[PDB]
Amino acid sequence: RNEEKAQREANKKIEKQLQKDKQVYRATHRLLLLGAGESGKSTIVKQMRIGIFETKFQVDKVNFHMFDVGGQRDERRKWIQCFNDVTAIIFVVASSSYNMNRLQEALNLFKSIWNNRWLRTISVILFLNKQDLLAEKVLAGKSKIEDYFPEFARYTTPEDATPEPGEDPRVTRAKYFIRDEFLRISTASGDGRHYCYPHFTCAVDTENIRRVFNDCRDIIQRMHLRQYELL
Amino acid sequence: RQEAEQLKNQIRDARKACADATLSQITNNIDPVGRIQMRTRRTLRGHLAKIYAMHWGTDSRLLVSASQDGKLIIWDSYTTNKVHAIPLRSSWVMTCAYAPSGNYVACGGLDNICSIYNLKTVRVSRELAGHTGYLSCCRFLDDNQIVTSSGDTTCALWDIETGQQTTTFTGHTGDVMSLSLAPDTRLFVSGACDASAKLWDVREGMCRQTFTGHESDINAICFFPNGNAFATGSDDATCRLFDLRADQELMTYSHDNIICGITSVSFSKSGRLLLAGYDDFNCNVWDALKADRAGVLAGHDNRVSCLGVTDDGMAVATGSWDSFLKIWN
Amino acid sequence: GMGIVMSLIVLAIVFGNVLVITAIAKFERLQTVTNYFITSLACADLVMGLAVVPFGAAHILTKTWTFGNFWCEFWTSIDVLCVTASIETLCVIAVDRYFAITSPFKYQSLLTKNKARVIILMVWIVSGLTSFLPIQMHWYRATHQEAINCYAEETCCDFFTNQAYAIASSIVSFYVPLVIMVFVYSRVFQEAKRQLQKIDKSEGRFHEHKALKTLGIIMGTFTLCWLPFFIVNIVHVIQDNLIRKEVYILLNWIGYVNSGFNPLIYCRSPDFRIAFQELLC
Amino acid sequence: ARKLVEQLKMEANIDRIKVSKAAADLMAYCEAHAKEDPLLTPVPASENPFR
Ligand SMILES: Nc1nc2c(ncn2[C@@H]2O[C@H](COP(=O)(O)OP(=O)(O)OP(=O)(O)O)[C@@H](O)[C@H]2O)c(=O)[nH]1
Ligand SMILES: CN[C@@H]1CCc2c(ccc(O)c2O)[C@H]1O
Repeated sequence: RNEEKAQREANKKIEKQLQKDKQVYRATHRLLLLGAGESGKSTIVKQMRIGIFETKFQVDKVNFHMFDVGGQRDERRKWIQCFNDVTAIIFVVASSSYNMNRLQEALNLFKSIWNNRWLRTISVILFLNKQDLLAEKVLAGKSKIEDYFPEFARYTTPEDATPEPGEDPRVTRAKYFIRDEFLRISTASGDGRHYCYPHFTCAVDTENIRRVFNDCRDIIQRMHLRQYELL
Repeated sequence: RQEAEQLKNQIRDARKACADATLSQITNNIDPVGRIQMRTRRTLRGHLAKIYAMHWGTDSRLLVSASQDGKLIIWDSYTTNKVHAIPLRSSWVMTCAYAPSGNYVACGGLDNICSIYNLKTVRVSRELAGHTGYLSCCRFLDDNQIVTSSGDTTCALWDIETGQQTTTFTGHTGDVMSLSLAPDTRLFVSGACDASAKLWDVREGMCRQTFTGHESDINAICFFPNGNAFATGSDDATCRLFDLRADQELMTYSHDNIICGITSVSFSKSGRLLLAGYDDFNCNVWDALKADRAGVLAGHDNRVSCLGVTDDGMAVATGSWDSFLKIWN
Repeated sequence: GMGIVMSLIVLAIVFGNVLVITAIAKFERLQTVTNYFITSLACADLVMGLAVVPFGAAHILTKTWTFGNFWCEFWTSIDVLCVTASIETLCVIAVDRYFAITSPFKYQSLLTKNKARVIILMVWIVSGLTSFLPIQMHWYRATHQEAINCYAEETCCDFFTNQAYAIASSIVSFYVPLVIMVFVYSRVFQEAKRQLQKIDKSEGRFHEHKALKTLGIIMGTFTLCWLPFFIVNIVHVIQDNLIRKEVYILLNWIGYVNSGFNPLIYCRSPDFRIAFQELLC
Repeated sequence: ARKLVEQLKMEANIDRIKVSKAAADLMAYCEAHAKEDPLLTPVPASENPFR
């Protein structure tokens, strides 16, 4: 008869501890770091710092937890079903490797990620790394994007572009062509449930930890707006 | 080195020579089991996130479960109250096991480590490392040795006391997703992502037979109570029953109105009923000897990922992504 | 005649609220913090449609109150209680949506299943405090001769009140929970427009009416149903011989119909559709 | 590829039985143990610990 009382006491203690654990579980936001080789992923994670890997960083009293997977590396991805409850996916792609094709492989990987059945409601934050190697290759470079990407010939600069001051039109055309080549895949089958947030980054950049914060806030706000039939 | 095609043709012809008659022809005058209706008896709550695995105890009373919030909870089915709750170092776990002696619990996950816990001492007792890919399943062969399957297309037979691999099994091409042990624990089967299942010898460490029925990834595998047959479930919405002695399949279980994947497979005590979990938010009950549906187990609000039947065959438990466990009877 | 219309109104009020309550109770996927306020609102509407509408209809048709004075006072108390508890819940729902949208990173901490019960109980206490307390006590009674004459008799049950109560109850019930709702929904509309502008700027080349339609429906039904009555309520007390009794009762009954529209507005999500299809279908 | 050829050779020399005998054995086992599975045959509620 006392066994039931002891079991009930243990149950009460366990539920009491679970009550405390639930608060911290709901407080934190989880991110997944996913990028191809030579992207510059290690530099990006190192600058945010200042078979698995975990990183803690807090911005304005909000707990963000980011995961990097390196132990399981294969063309086939079966573990990706485990990440259908994350807030966002961080995609890192090397913008200057359009001839070393690596850019086409990254585009194929992005297309495969976007159309997965378990990632229907997950947004993607896109980082287009290596903004200075690309500028060096474009300005007075032997190689040209025309041969590797024939679609570049009939591409015109959008009238809504906001170039950084002092940069040439050619690098702007190249950058916007590369960005729109991803936006085209993003917009095809979005259905309004998830979007893509493209960015331009480099080695000397100090606002990425704030960019992730802003993008996650926008993601949550848009989700809440859509749930109530207002967007 | 092109002679392998001749060997495969010879094996196929030898298998086709033994096909005297189908299983349906043999089992045609047996009266059907009829409609089987089960209702939920217990519901267990306390997991903050989705559930990936469970494993019944050998006493048909206690059971263990794992969730993505990084926690293992040992339940008490009779009185639906918790007994233990073990926090985990890494929150991504894909499997769990319960020792036959009831003294240990194992768990593995996306980190390439299998951890065991001493229940009657709850602290970590050993950590097994050496796999280069994520773990998919693990089963206690004894109180001192455990067999595990990983995502680097290998299986190993570990030694808990020393922590070093004793035997390594190779031969699959794709990821290994599940395994099951024979009742006498002499041979075990496994199902890979190359749509093939193999039979392994524990003591010798070599592959005895190979089965090539399915056309997609095999997610679940189970073993017949007799020990001379086994069943597998794949993504093409079909379950197939193979046979060790005959060396080919005997029957397929599929319906034209279902197109979802299969996540779990289990048998009953007599082996007459085959229970399989699907992605359609529910579970199906089959007739092993006639290939006819005999019931539906509905009530889960998310996909079913776990399934198990007690040693005495008194009840069946299902776990789902809704973070709830249900007991059916 | 009118009996068929009144019976249809009673049936429509009862059926939807009972269905919503049972749907929330039976399925565990609907047990959300937001669905507790809807449960309280449905309880208030069901109580009103099952308690005050039938007896008011009988009093209108018979043209004579056939119950004692105590039952007349009890009926008036229940009427005021339900009316003032069915609007503060709408205010609470609006504030919850405000917090969910404008503060996305702190919504989980701000609202908890423990705090929702406290808010609901406080709402119901403040609601019932203004209804039973000054009506069971005779503080709301009027002074002119018609009021005293009707109070003396045991066959007439009419609403006679002084200026102070007619202003205070109206301010508590309607005017305070209106400015809050207006401000909240204006801010929500601004946030929706701001997000839509960002989407258009970012990806408009490849590719504010839904928000306008939804907010228009939500605000318009409530304002149209309950606004005229809570103006004529002050009016007929400020100056006499201005509002006839028939118009007063007509506008009051127009207000009652708002209880039949809440399930059609707050329970239109696909999850509620699936729940309604699973049972009784 | 020598290992693959050796493995195919090993798995081709085995003793196989006709599937009629296998089906008969399965049916015999299922019929023999048919009375001792509570799921298939509903036992009385007195012996059910989940009631
Ligand atoms: N100039 C320039 N160099 C960069 C940038 N991002 C990364 N790199 C350099 O690229 C080199 C290789 O990248 P790492 O970050 O070291 O690693 P990785 O080879 O990209 O592979 P990961 O470890 O997956 O990133 C490093 O030495 C970086 O300094 C950039 O934006 N501009
Ligand atoms: C008899 N009908 C009553 C009369 C006055 C009144 C109502 C509702 C809310 C109030 O705050 C009131 O003062 C009406 O329902």
